Amino acid sequence: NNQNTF
Amino acid sequence: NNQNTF
Amino acid sequence: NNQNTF
Amino acid sequence: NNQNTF
Amino acid sequence: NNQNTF
Amino acid sequence: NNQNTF
Repeated sequence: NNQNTF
Repeated sequence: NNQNTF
Repeated sequence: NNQNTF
Repeated sequence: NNQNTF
Repeated sequence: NNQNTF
Repeated sequence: NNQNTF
């Protein structure tokens, strides 16, 4: 489970 | 920006 | 920016 | 910026 | 479980 | 469980 937000 | 994972 | 993971 | 992980 | 936010 | 925020 990997989450990125700019 | 909203992210959910189970 | 909100991130949740179980 | 809010991050939660179980 | 990996979370990044800018 | 790894969390980074700028």
